[PDB]
Amino acid sequence: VRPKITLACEVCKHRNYITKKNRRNDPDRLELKKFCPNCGKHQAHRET
Amino acid sequence: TSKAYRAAAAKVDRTNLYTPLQAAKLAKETSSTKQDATVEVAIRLGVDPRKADQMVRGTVNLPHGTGKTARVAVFAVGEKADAAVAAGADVVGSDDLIERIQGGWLEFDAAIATPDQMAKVGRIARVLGPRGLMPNPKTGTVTADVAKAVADIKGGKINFRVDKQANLHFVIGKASFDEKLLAENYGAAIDEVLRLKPSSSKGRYLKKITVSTTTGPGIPVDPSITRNFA
RNA sequence: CGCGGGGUGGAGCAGCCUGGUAGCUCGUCGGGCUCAUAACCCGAAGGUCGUCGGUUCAAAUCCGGCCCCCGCAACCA
RNA sequence: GGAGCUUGACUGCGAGACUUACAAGUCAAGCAGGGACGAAAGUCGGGAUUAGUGAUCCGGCACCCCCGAGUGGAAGGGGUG
RNA sequence: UCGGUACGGUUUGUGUAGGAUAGGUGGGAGACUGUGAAACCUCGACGCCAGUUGGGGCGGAGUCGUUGUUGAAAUACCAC
Ligand SMILES: [Mg+2]
Ligand SMILES: [Mg+2]
Ligand SMILES: [Mg+2]
Ligand SMILES: [Mg+2]
Ligand SMILES: [Mg+2]
Ligand SMILES: [Mg+2]
Ligand SMILES: [Mg+2]
Ligand SMILES: [Mg+2]
Ligand SMILES: [Mg+2]
Ligand SMILES: [Mg+2]
Ligand SMILES: [Zn+2]
Repeated sequence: VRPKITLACEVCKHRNYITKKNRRNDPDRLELKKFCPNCGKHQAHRET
Repeated sequence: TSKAYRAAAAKVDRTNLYTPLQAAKLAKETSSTKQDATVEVAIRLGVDPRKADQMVRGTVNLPHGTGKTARVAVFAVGEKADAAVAAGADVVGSDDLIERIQGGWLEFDAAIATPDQMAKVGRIARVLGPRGLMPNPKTGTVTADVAKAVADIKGGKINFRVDKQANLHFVIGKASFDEKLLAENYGAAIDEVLRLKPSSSKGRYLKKITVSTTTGPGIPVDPSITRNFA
C-alpha cells in the first residue's frame, strides 16, 4: 500500500532517487523537481 | 478465360523474384499487352497496423511524375492566392471563385484553402462530395503553406496509407515511361517507405512486394534490393 | 518477474476470435390462478457491457494504459 | 491553530564528539554545486524528540564504459545507485 | 483414416439507408463475347428478403459505376 517508487530524470532518464508514496491517496505518478547530478541542475522527475 | 490475360500469364513466372529493372521491363510488356493504365505497387509490411505506433503514412516525390493532370483551383484571399497563380495554378481567385465552380465547370483536382477561409469554401463540398475535391488537412491541403502545396500536386506527391491488414497499395506513375525511368521512381519511393519504419516494427519490415497494373497480372519482386536501382 | 485467461441487470453466464441488437437463467416487483405465486402464467423495473483514453461513419467486441481477481512456471538470498 | 508560495523527503563532502567487547548505532558546525522561501538577516541534507526493523553470502534491475584468456568484438566480471 | 504445417486454385461475406452491383485497401470506364455474348434448360451449392451462385448443359457477338447507397463509392475488372 506504500510501495517503494523510484524517480527518474525527465532529460537523461537516470534513476536518481527512491521514495515512498501512498498507492491510494496518490494513485498516479508523482512529479517533483529534484537535483540531477548528471545534468548538474534541477530537473523534473516522474516515476517509472 | 480472358485469352488476352493468359498470354501475359504465360510469360511472367511465379517461382522467381525479379529485379526492379525487370519489373518495369515486364510492366511495359504488360502495358503493350493490355490497354494502358497506372503501374501499381503492393507492399506487404511487417508491421501490425492495429497498434497505434506501427501505423505507416506518408508521401513521395516521384522525380518522373505520377502521370496526372493536377488541375488546381486555389481558394485563398490576399497574396495567398496571388502566390499560387505565380506558382503555376491556372484557376486562381477569391470568394468570387466560390461562385465560379458550384454553378459550372467543377473540373479540377485539389482545393488548398487558408484556415481563415474554410467556412465559405466548405459549402462547395456539396457538389464536390463524391470526388473529394473539398479542402482537407488529411491530404496536405489545409495548412499555412497554401501556395507551394499546389506544386506538390503538380509533381505527383502520392500519399500512401497502410490498410487494416498491413498492405501499402501504391503507384509509381503511368506506364508510358522508360523502364529505367520507372526504377528511378520505384527506387526513390521504397526508400521513402524505409524512412517511415517505426522502432517497434517486429520482424522483417518489407516482407513481400509486387508490381501490377489494373489490367494485367502481378510481378514477383525481390525485397532484397533497396539501393542498387541504377 | 514471465504467461493466460476473467470482470457484462440483485446473483450466474453467453455474445468477444470475425465491428453495427445486449440478451438468456435465477432473484425481485406487480397481476393472475391456487390450500400453498409450492408450482404454473403474464407484464415491467434492474446495464456508461471494470475504469481511462485510442482507432473507425459507427467498438461489449479491436489496440494501449490502468485497477481488480484467478491459474501456471519460476524466483525464494 | 490558520494561511501564501514551494520540493532540502538535495548531490559532492565533513573538522570534532557521543555511545561502545566487536559488528553496529547517533549527533555535527562549516565548505562547494544547484535550489525553495524571504525585503533582508537568514533557514532548509523529512516529520517536537526517542520505536515503525534484519549482518554476510548469493542474485536481480538501472547507469558508468574499468577489465575483456592470440587479436577485434562478445560472453562473463567490476564500480556506482 | 483424421489432422498440423509451407504454397497454389476455387469460393465465402445480406443492421439500417439502398442497385438485387452485399469484406478492407488501390485505381478502374474499357475487360467485355472462337477465351464462341444475351435469351432458354436445370446434375447441383447455400440460406438471413430477391443467390451472391465453383451446375459447366443449352447460345452464336457486352456479363458499362459516374446516375441513384453501404464513411460512401466503386466492388464490371485487376494487384494485394
Ligand atoms: Mg493529494
Ligand atoms: Mg527519503
Ligand atoms: Mg567524519
Ligand atoms: Mg548555495
Ligand atoms: Mg529574492
Ligand atoms: Mg545545514
Ligand atoms: Mg553463507
Ligand atoms: Mg579475446
Ligand atoms: Mg557486461
Ligand atoms: Mg560515492
Ligand atoms: Zn538528467
